[PDB]
Amino acid sequence: MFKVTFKTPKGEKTIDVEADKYLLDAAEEAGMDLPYSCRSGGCSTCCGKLESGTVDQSDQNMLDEDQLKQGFVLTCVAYPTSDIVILTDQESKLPIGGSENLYF
Ligand code: FES
Repeated sequence: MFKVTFKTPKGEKTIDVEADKYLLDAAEEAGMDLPYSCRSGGCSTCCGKLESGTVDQSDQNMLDEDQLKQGFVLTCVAYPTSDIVILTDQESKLPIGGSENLYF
């Protein structure tokens, strides 16, 4: 199965994840209470960030192309597609942005 290293605030561990199991679910089953809210791809609570490897997160409904290229992942709807190293609890890192903060 793929091996996924989850790097959390409280430590790291590496676990098996099947191709048809979402990251969040695997992590929870291995004792890691990762953040989540909606569990359906429509918020940023579960965001993680890929150090290495790939996911299938086609049901994600938050992230733009930039953000995807930066390795952001909605862990509640992400299947592994390779061995992975992922940082959890990364929502701070996602810029708020908006139409009133245009950075000049
Ligand atoms: S918990 Fe809302 S997108 Fe994952």
